[PDB]
Amino acid sequence: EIQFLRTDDEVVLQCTATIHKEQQKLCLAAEGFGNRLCFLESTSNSKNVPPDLSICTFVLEQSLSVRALQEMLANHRTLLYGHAILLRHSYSGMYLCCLSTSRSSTDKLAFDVGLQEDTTGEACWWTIHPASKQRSEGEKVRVGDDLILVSVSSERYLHLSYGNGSLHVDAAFQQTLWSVAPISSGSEAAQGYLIGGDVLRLLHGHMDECLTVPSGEHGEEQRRTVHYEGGAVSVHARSLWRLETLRVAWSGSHIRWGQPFRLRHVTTGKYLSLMEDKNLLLMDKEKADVKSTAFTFRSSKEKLDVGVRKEVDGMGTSEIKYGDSVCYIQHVDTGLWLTYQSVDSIQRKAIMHHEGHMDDGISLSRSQHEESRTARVIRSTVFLFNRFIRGLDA
Amino acid sequence: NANVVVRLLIRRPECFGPALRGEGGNGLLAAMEEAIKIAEDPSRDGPSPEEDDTIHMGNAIMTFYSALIDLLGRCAPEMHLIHAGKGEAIRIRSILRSLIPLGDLVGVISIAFQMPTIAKDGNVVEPDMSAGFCPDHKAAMVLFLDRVYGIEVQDFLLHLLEVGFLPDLRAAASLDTAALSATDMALALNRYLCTAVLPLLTRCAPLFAGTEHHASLIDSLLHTVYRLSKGCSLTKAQRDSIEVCLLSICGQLRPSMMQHLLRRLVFDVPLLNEHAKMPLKLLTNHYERCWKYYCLPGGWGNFGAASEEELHLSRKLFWGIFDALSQKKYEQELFKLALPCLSAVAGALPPDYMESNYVSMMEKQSSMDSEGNF
Repeated sequence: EIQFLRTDDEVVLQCTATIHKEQQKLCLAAEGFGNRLCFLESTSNSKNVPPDLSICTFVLEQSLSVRALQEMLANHRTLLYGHAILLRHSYSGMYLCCLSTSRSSTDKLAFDVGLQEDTTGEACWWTIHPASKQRSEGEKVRVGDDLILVSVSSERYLHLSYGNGSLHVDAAFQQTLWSVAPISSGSEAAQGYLIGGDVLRLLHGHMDECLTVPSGEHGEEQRRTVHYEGGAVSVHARSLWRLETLRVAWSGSHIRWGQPFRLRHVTTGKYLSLMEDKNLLLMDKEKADVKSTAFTFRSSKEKLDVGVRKEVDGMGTSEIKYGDSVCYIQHVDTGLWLTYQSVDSIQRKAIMHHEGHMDDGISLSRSQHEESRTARVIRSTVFLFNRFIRGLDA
Repeated sequence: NANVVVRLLIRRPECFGPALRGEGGNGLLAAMEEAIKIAEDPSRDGPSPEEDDTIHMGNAIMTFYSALIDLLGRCAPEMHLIHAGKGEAIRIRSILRSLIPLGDLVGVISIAFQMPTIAKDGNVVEPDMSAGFCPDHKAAMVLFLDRVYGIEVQDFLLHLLEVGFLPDLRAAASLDTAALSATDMALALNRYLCTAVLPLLTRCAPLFAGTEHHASLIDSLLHTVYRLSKGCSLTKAQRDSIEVCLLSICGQLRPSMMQHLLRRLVFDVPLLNEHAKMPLKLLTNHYERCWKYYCLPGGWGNFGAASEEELHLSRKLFWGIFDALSQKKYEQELFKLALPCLSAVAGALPPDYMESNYVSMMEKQSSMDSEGNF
């Protein structure tokens, strides 16, 4: 069976660009605050570098007909070819559009592509067209077919700028091939169950303490350490963690026991990892490798692994439950078990040990969208203001 | 058809040529200038191992760009659709505006033709037009400017006039000499003017209302247009177009604007040749419209009152026209046209007006003469 693209489904617009005669896979992305201009952040090197899919994720709210849109501007749906669609960016809540204001380098004719708040306007809407010759106007939309989108406002395709030294997305009359990958489907999602891309808090064995980094002393070296604290640290943004999966497509699917995933601290933008001294250390995005940054949730502490099982394409079983279920974190490479140091604001340290202890049970708690978005905004603001201060100091 | 053509050309864009192609294009004006330079260059223009002998590459490039601009301007939607507010027409016009910058059009209009000149032996050396810049190329740009961008603001109207149109009118006036009148330059430039420029100013005549601070430019425009009208080689349609444009502009012009033109008309009309019909009618319309300005001592509040120098000019006009009509042999056309002019001037002139013994002495035949006009 071929799944049909479904309204209110999360999907990343994903295109390939060839460099050194080598193919690079890219998802269209944008940052909500400060930079409405869109950019391409790469997913090919998932191993060495974690791709930030939180910004590439897009939501297909409405898929109306072109002439339906015509008289609408004058005054759960199944997507079809040749039908105008409106995309809402998952993180920012804004809508992808052509800006009509262009940097105009090389091509004075083309416009730029970016986010805008307002729903009204022909700029937000984009017309679907079948890139493949087999598909035709009015045909069912495939789950994973190559696709080309044309801006309603200026009839310019969502185009990739090869000529620029850095790959740029812009509205142009030169076509560009885009592939749609279903990140997640909202309707089939089950409440209270862990799903990919969710921001969660790792509560330890006492019910109350949560895994966290030290409070900001303006020192990143101090922040890099990882430990358990109980109290207001839970309600603060420091305790928040994001579970990002290795899979680029269907990353928003339900999480499975023993499924390799990466843990990212949203406030610091750093990925949990295992060092050679067996101690957890947050690293930078570029330096965080898959072997260093990868963990699994296991219900049972038994040494024997679940086994090799292939990735399915769908939401899957509601296998991990928030609060009720108990999950043990185990490093995929070494097999070590995340355990409490048990010795001397509790400020009790977290270390990776192969035997572990009995009180390694950890319960997951969902974080509200407001809290997650606020933490992301805090990280972006800290980065930008630190850049400003460094520039002023220079 | 316009929508289909513009969609296809904008879909597949290399039809526009290298300048408008969109990869480091030097631009439309820069392409015009570079093609002019190529046309001047002998090696680049020809094969170097007329049209059959050598297709001039510069003229070919310029003709291609002019044809493209003309096609786009004709593909531009009509004004009535925009006034109705049709989104499709608005989008097409916006697309064409994005395609063609305004500054490039203004610069191409600013480009000036090469000039026929009298040689030492006395003959006229006429530049080969099939190998050079021609007024039809600028006519295409004027058509695009009118249909796509439009002329709705007095500032842009005056700036466009001063930069591009007035030099061409002065060039036509210069060619109005008897020796150079039969040259291909005079005929082609007159065709371009009377076909594109003068009708555009006629349609944009109401914009000439508030030009108090630009008085010199409009006076120069009136003088150039009147000299072109006095030009001999003009056809009936060209003469009619020039007459309509001049009447339309002088109708909206402020009464104190036209004083040098009034002096010129005062000198020219009493001869009462066939050329005097349009000046006579223009005087009739001006005096009929501005009779309030002259006769009433208060005059128009916004437009002031007469300085009495124009009053002396008007009285001399009235007496000269009366004497010339009295001694002139009767024919219905000139008499019927002259009667309203005499009546209007008599009505405009205050009956109590005291002709000053001390008028501005030594009226100068320098700016004013029949022999070369200067």
